[PDB]
Amino acid sequence: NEDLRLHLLLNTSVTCNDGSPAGYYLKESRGSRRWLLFLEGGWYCFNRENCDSRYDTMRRLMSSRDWPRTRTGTGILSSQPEENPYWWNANMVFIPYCSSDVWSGASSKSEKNEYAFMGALIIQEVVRELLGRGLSGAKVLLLAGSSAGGTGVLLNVDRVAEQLEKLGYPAIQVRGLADSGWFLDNKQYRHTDCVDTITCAPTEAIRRGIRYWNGVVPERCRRQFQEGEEWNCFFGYKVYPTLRSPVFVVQWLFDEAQLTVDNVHPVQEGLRLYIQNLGRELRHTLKDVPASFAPACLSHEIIIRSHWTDVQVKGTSLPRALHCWDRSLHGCPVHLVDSCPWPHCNPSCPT
Ligand SMILES: O=S(=O)(O)OC[C@H]1O[C@@](COS(=O)(=O)O)(O[C@H]2O[C@H](COS(=O)(=O)O)[C@@H](OS(=O)(=O)O)[C@H](OS(=O)(=O)O)[C@H]2OS(=O)(=O)O)[C@@H](OS(=O)(=O)O)[C@@H]1OS(=O)(=O)O
Ligand SMILES: *[C@@H]1O[C@H](CO)[C@@H](O)[C@H](O)[C@H]1NC(C)=O
Ligand SMILES: [Cl-]
Repeated sequence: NEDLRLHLLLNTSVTCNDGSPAGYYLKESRGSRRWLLFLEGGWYCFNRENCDSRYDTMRRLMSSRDWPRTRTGTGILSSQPEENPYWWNANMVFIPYCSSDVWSGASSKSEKNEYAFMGALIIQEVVRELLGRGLSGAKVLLLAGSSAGGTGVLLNVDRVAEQLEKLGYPAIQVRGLADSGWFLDNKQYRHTDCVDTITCAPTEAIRRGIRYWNGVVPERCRRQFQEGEEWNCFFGYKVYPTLRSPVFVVQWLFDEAQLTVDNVHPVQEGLRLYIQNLGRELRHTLKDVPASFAPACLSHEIIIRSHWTDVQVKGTSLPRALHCWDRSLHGCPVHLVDSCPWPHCNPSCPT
C-alpha cells in the first residue's frame, strides 16, 4: 500500500528499446500539490554491438517485460519523514530508464533499425498521462534524476516547462534536480579505442550516440553551437547557462562514471595530478551554479539512496540544501561545493 505502482503507457507506440511499452511508477499524495518525477539512469549504448550486449546482460534497461508491479520509494522518493525530511508527503513518480539514450531519443524507430530510442517522448507522455491523475492540480513539479537520468533532466526540464505552459497549466512551477549527470568532455587519462560502452571517451560516446539515437537537445543550447556540434549540449556545463527553469545540481567531484569514461583505475604521480585536476575542473564548472551540492567523494548517484541524508558539505546535508533552495523559490546555504583536493577528503562520503 505504501509502494509506487506501475502504469504502462496507454500509447503503445511509445516504447522501451525492444518495443515493449514504456511506463512509470506512481504513488499519489492527494493532499500535496508537489510532484517529484524521477528519471532513472544506467549508462547508454551507442551502436548495434554494444546495444546487443546490453540486451543480453542488462535487459531490464532495454525492456519493460519484467518490471515489477510496485516498488518502494527510497531517498527523495521515500514517504518516510526520517528518510525524506522535507519531501516525504509529495506525489512520487519513478520513470524507469529503458531507452539507453540518456533520455534524448525523439523518433519512432524505423523497421530497418532494430532498437527504438524514445526517451524524450516517454517523458512527455508520462507528463500528459499524469495530468489526468492529479498533476493538473500541481503547484511544483521537480523533475529529478540520477546519472544518465540527471543528464536527462538537463536535456528535458525546459521542454517539460514549455509543454505544461503550452497545455494551459501556468501555475505549475517546473524545476530540475540533476544528480550525477554533470560530466566533463575531457581527455581520457589514457586513450582507448571506443570499443566498449563504459571506456569510450565521453566526447566520442555522445558524438556517436546522438546520431545513433537521433537524439534531441534543448533548442536554446543547440542554437549556441554550430550545426553538427549538438553533442556539446549533453554536457551540463554547456547546457546549463541557457536553461530557463531553476535546476539544482548534485555532483560528486570524482564521479565514478567520470573516472570510468576517463579510463582511470599509493597512486603514481601522473594519475594523482589527473585526479586532482579533474576535481578542480568540476569545481570550476560549478562556480556559477548557485544551487549546487558537490562533495569531494568518489561515488555515483545519491538522491534515491536510503543514506542520502548522511553526506554533508560545510555542515549542511543534501536534503537541507534542497529545502533551502525550495524556500528561496517559494542561514540556509544553497551553494555547497567542497574545496579539498582528493576523493574522500570529506569525512562523510558514503561507502
Ligand atoms: O505536504 S506537502 O507536500 O503539501 O507540503 C507541505 C509543505 O509545503 C509548503 C512548501 O514548502 S517549501 O516548498 O519548502 O517552501 O507549502 C505547501 O503547503 C502549505 C501548507 O499546506 S498544508 O496542507 O497546510 O501543509 C501551502 O499553504 S496553503 O495553501 O495551505 O496556504 C502551500 O501553498 S501556497 O504557497 O500557499 O500556495 C504549499 O505550497 S505548494 O502548493 O506545495 O507549492 C510548506 O508550507 S510553507 O512553509 O508555508 O511554504 C509546507 O510545510 S509544512 O510544515 O508541512 O506546513
Ligand atoms: C503515440 O505516440 C506515437 C509515437 O510518438 C505518436 O506518433 C502518436 O501520435 C501517438 N498517438 C497518440 C494518440 O497519443
Ligand atoms: Cl489505475
